[PDB]
Amino acid sequence: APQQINDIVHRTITPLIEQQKIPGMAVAVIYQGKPYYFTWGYADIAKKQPVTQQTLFELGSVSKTFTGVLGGDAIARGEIKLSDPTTKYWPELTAKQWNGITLLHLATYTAGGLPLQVPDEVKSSSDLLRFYQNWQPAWAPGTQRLYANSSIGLFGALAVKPSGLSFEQAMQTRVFQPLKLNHTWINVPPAEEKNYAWGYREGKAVHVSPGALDAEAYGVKSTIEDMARWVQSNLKPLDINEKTLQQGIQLAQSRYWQTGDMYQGLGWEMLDWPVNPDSIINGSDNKIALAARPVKAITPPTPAVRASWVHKTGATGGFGSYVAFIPEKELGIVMLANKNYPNPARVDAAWQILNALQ
Repeated sequence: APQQINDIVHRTITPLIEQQKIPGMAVAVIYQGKPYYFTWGYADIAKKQPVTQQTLFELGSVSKTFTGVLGGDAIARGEIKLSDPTTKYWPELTAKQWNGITLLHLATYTAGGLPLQVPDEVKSSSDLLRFYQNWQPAWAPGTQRLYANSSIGLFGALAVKPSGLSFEQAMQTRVFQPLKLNHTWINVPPAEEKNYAWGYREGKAVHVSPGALDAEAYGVKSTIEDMARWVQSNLKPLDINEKTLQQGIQLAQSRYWQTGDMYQGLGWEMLDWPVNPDSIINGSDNKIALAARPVKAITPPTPAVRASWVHKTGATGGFGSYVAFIPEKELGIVMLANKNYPNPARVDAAWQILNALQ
């Protein structure tokens, strides 16, 4: 642990924890490709369990990065194409508003106004069909971006259909296992419960509740070690031996749409490096991140740019996570916390750390 990294991380994260009253936090910095780990505070306040490198945190929407890469892997396998109509994989989806809505639109939140959340009322699979059949777009496909669990969540479910695997089985066998993410889970097994941190929301210990398309949109739990390895794999996909997964990673960092200075990937979001920190910091606030914005199609998509800030924020009711990396500098960070605290604080801290190391 070079003193520079120690000092930079501690000087930034200590005040963040104090200001945001975060109960527990783990941070990994990837510097010249190698990970360095830092932990603070409590996984479980009541039982006095500390955060360790083995603590599992809810990733919330950082999960979308795994879904985007798994979709990418399915494209690379020749199982799906992003240009395919959604109805090719869900023939029961016969309502006319779906004409012209492709898997690309689903993956990138550009289908025309699919809502942020699947309604809590949608419990059964027939409920889910009804919901999509009845949904009315506000906009033509590929014209506006509206960040949405119901959009990429459906992409993930459809993407694994030709494999015949459940979403969880496909994720395990095709992404987690080959990458040796052996402490990353969609459903935490009983053996790992001792490591599963509680999230804290208004002082109450909470875990994410089951919901439709949860696995696909926000349901991954992982350790800081596995998340560092996830960043390493995304920094350098060519080191990955499994050909379709290497390609999948590359596809997820391709640039499909532009809004303002951000580019939409599959799960990942990207900006040119060097970035303007106000732009990524203010841009991460849900006031902008969850807003409806016109998009410019990137025709054809630009392949993964190495000089990019690639990142994703994610939260559940009790957790707040952030991952960011810059391929061309072999530099990244993962910040996992068991409080959902404001995005701009996460991105500010990440930028202060990476900027100092870059």
